[PDB]
Amino acid sequence: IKAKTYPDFKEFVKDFVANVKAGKRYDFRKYQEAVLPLTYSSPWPESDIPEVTDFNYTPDYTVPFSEELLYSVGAQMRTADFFMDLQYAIINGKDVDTVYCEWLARVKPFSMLNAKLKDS
Amino acid sequence: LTNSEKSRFFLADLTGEVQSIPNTYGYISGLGLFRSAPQTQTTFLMDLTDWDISLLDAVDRTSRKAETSAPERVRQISFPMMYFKEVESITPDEIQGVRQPGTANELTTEAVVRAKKLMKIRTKFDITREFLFMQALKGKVIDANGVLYADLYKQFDVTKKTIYFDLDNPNSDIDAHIEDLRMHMEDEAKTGTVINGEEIHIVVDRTFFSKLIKHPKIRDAYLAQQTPLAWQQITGSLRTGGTDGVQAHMNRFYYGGVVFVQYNGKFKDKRGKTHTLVSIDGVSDTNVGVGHAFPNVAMLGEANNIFEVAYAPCPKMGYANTLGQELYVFEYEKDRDEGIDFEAHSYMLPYCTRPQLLVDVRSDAE
Amino acid sequence: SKLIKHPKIRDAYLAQQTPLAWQQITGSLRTGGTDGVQAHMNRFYYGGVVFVQ
Repeated sequence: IKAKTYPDFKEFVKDFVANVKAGKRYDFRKYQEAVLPLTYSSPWPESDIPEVTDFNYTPDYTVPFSEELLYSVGAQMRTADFFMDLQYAIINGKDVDTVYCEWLARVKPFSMLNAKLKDS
Repeated sequence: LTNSEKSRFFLADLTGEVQSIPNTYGYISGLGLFRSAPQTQTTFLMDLTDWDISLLDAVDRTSRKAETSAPERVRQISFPMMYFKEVESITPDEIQGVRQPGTANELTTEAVVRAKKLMKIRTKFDITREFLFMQALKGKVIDANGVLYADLYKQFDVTKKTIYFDLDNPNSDIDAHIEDLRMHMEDEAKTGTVINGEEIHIVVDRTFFSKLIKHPKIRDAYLAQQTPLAWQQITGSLRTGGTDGVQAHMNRFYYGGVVFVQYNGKFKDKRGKTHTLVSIDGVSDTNVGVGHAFPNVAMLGEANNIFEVAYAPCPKMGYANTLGQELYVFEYEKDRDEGIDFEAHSYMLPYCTRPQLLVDVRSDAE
Repeated sequence: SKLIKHPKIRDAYLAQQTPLAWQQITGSLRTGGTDGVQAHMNRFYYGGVVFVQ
């Protein structure tokens, strides 16, 4: 994912899930501040997000909260953790319909991001 | 300071002595929650009235001229107390030829033996007082031998409330659980006055405290805050103040009107089992937090003092129908100058008049 | 090196707005006149304790 290729977050996450569906996996929880631009209306990503080949992520909680929600409405988690938990859902067979980012205000360490999930 | 090693004809050096003293916890005793209630009798009674009867008024027809009414209720209860009889003796066989540890060729004296024995008796006697205070705060006054002496929930016809905080699950709402805990104490006090519900003590252990401060919601609520309190609670020590007797500063947390205090008190019985003070009888699994919430002196006022401990006299001449004391110590001399005898008594029992307020909080799901 | 760059402390001090903005500045503590090879030794403050390299 090359830097500043997508003019907003909505079009960024549209091809982030598509890349994950294609077998591409990402991990940036250690250098999170270097890849997320501030404000969701800024071009995404701030810097190029490299691919990884050793993606082995097993979270300590049930990532699919309901059958149609990644987190309970109002749950706050680290922004880098949102992408990992989202990637966990696509791997296990859940499809992403809409990523909830309309009224969100923060991208850095903690953000209230959510996704509406679907089968297949 | 020069004596032998493995040959009586050679000399070595005696640098000194290093002593280890068991830990003693006194946080609950020093809290001042239980007010002393000295007694002259071996048992006491109490009345439990309960108007508890406000229903709404169903409408009638003006011509029919019907109406309603409502009765009352008044009950009574009783109370036993616990007795402790620590006893120890001193004989000259512990002074004859016994050298003082840490010195080369100086014998021990009677005075130091007596002083250390008395100090051991007093500390052994007040650690059990602290343990009984914690047991009363838990709602069931149970002996260190597992002998039930006062089941408050029964004696009072109430039910204990357990709140499952679910700290391991990031989707859980800590605000809702805290609000539930706060509201339960407001709508269940049943005193006829108004209840703050935020003056409550919350005492937790390592697991509950760590899981609570680690939770993403709690951490996020303070990460993006520029108050010095947020700086101190995210980066700073978090060991704000207090003294449980073993550590110089108890660690506390603020997440609203409530303060979470981590208390880790451990005591042993004579069988070797460890009685951790902040625990729930049943949950022995680790990786599950356990905490107890109870009001302070400021919730209901100096009027209603739910917490109090009653002391009763001894079965010794001169002490009949006399106001009880915390500790009675007696000294007796063995016949034919054979030594000295000691005794230590206490007829005490702590209790809580509204056990429904004492609630437990857990770090696992329902 | 692993502790100072760990994400749990890095972002906590990044959102921090105290004169301890020494997340950009020198971690040489301006303290540690020893090691007899380095006038100043690396020093980190966190959790009420101080880590010394």
